[PDB]
Amino acid sequence: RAQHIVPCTISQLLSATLVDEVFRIGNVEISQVTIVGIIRHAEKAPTNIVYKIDDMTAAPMDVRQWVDNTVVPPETYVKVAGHLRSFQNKKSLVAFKIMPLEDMNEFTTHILEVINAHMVLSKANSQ
Amino acid sequence: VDMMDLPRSRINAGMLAQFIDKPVCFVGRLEKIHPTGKMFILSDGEGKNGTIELMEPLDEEISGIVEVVGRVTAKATILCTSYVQFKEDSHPFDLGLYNEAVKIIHDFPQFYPLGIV
Repeated sequence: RAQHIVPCTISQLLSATLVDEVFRIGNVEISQVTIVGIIRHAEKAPTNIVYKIDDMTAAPMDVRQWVDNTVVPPETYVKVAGHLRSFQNKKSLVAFKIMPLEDMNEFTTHILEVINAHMVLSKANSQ
Repeated sequence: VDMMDLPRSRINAGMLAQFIDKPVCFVGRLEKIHPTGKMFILSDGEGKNGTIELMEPLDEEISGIVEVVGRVTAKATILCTSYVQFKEDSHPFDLGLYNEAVKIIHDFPQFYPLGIV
């Protein structure tokens, strides 16, 4: 079946629970997701870089990026695409793409896209 | 607390009243800075005013679109615990659109939830 990249708030991620081998918030299966928040704290290591990313919606979340450019300065706004995974009963995001926000409008767009995709998909899942 | 560990609600100034004591997120344009550096005014996407109070006088100068994080006072102002100047340099931020988003956030909390549910 078909797996879209669902825009989300962190409160949606922290609330999603595992249902038949897949993550679900409301009745929207999620896996690949974008969020938009503000780097509250960077954390360098040679393999990986761990960020604490905050939108409005809850406490900041962990976002891990596996390295191989520079560490995005604490304070900046960013869009993040990644996979929601939970390890020791703690949700984190495995980011493939982390891109400093260019046009703060993209941010509004996100708020709009989240509310929209979640509204559409949850309807589509009936039925 | 320091509020970075709680949900914060995006509001416009129209909503301050319905939010006393709650943690909030006020995005607005810088209207005036108080001489003391301790207070400042932001106008929302509907052109209405919110008053931001501070603990320490403003560190350096700010303007344009500011995003404030704080607790709504008894007097329905905002005691701010941190703010951010919005990167505006290459494209201007449509404050009016953002205001619609805020409205929509509140017509649809089942789709933009506040805190772990």
